[PDB]
Amino acid sequence: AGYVSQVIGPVVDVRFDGELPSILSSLEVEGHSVRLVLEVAQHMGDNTVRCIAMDSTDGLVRGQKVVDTGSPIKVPVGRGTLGRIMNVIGEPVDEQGPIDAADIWSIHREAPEFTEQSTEQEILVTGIKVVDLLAPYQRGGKIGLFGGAGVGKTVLIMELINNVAKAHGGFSVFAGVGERTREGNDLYREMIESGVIKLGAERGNSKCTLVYGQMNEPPGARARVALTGLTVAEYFRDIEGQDVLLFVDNIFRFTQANSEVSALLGRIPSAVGYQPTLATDLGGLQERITTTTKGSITSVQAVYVPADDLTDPAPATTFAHLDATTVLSRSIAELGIYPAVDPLDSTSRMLNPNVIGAEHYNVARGVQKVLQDYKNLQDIIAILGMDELSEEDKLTVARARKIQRFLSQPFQVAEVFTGTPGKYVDLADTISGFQGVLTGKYDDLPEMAFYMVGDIKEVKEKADKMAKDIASRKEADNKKVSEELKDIPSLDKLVSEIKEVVIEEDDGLEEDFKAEALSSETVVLNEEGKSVPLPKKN
Amino acid sequence: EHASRMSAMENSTKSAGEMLGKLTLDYNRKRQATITTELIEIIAGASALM
Amino acid sequence: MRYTIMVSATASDAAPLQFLAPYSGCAMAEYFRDTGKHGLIIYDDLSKQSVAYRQMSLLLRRPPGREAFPG
Amino acid sequence: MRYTIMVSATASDAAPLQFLAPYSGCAMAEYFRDTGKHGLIIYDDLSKQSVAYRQMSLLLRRPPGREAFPG
Repeated sequence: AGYVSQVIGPVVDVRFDGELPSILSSLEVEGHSVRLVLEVAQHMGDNTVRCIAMDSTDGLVRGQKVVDTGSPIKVPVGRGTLGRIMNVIGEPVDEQGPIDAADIWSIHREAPEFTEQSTEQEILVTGIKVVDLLAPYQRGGKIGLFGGAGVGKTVLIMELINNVAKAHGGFSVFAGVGERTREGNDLYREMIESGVIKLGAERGNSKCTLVYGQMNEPPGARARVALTGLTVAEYFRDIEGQDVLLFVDNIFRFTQANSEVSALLGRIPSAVGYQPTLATDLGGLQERITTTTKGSITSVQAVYVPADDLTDPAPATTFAHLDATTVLSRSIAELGIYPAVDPLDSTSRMLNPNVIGAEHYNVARGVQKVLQDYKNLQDIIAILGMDELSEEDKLTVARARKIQRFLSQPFQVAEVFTGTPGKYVDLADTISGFQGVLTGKYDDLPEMAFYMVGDIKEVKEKADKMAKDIASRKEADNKKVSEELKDIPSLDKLVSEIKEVVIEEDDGLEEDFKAEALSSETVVLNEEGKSVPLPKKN
Repeated sequence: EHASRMSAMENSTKSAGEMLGKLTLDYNRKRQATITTELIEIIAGASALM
Repeated sequence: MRYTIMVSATASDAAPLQFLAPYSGCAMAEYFRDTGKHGLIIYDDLSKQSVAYRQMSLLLRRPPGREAFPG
Repeated sequence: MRYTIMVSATASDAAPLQFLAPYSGCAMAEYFRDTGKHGLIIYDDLSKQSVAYRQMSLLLRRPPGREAFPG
């Protein structure tokens, strides 16, 4: 009912002789290589709408028919999306059939209004000790994850998915906003490997819906894929009544994508370079993540800080919405502590005694003060000597050295390659455990007693095994037989056991090759449209 | 003397870290203002043609 | 809340509503100023009303000044 | 050169050719990717391809963003 009038990059003008589609409505370009969905951005006047494409616009002709769907982009939602991968417009890209839709929901939505909000401000127990104690998660809050590579971020993602599905019975959505396809495939196969995504007939027992808008997609597709993950999460909140987890992977890439679609629609950029609507384009996403009266959505958003500058407007606008940070550190991970949460740079708004109580608040502030007190004398130990200062200073060294161990915890999705069984730790057990180490009831137990264990009745069994291990050492000796002729042969024997592989100097490359003949003449279309040589006169 | 110098260059790195942090914050302000002012120049140049 | 009016244009709301909400609350508190009573008004994050007004101005294509603000 | 293709859009070439040289070289190397073999593509000075694309887009009067670049 409408036809393409302008194609300028990813930005398509469509003309409607009848009535116009609404802003944010979805339009299908009828007749194309792939499914080309446009989203109406503005009404330009003269019966033209201005749209932003969700796929490539190369191959688009002015006058191509465009069908208005009468609604915004509509995605399949429900339990049938679990363990599937969707793109922004709802198509399955995991190549495992269609998506069993419970409903087909519009991705564009107003935030849950004032009467629906929760005034309670309670804590989301996650089963991770360092996360539950020092930087708790608000049920319905937004949590910034300052991880990276090699700090065990993906294991923490899959464990929040696992522990929230195990404890509270809620499902998870992962919105891969603008992620590389190698990283997205790595996370997919690592979720299949860890059992939070199951393929085939066991597909219903998956805990996670992946919504992937990749980095090679146009800016309109990366700018809207977080809303698709939000819609999948809002179905579980509003219909299933669950405590959902949403993972917006790199909220900065959401910001950068919306900045690109604001630049492409010809809007004047605001401060440093961002979209003029940066606070509202971010708040439109973040205000739909809340606690309703039905359930909640808790959002764990990875935050990239642009030039290591926290006063840049994209992290300064994001940090207004965040309720907790969990900074994952490389220096924590190079002490073998997993999860690699920095126990001192992670913050939470939920850490005050009016929401968690004075018991939990004072235990957390004591633990944080003890680790801080150890932290600002390590330039006094390494300079002047280990046993140089007082015994009370070395008492805080030993207590913080064993609390710094005690924050580590074995993870249930990590047991398929580490062997050590993962241990969910409850909140009251975490409080009662760290209070005991803080007063000094465990000053006699070793420092390796507090390592990769669930709660306080496991550090005792760890030390019990370590002191049964004293009596298991006199069972044998240590020796290495046959100093020069156990299995170490002559080097000619070692080169005469390696097998020669086949190398050929015909490299081939003509295996299933067409070998068309390319014309050197330039071939154009005449006015009838047939392939004709160039008319040889200017 | 050596221990007094060890305590004197302890405060010097403290001072050269707090001065560095102030200077890094002010550099971040100048970086943001540079990008904004060059962008406003480019937009004003383009809008005077279209 | 027996004595408080609570005007809210939250982060999801349109930037015209966030630009206008301190003026709405000021008109509501000027009722108490104008009839002899005393009012207290708290504009929480007037730095966000300025950002909403900057959004409105750059979407109206008004020339940005310092930091991008309309002047 | 028994294994190397060279795709060379030099400085005297037009800006659309410098824009399209990495895409054309990637299309030549995707032959080896797609038919089982292994490729190594080297886009030397993707900075200059970026400058060429900025040239074409400012001359097509697309709206400029940061430093002059398109969206």
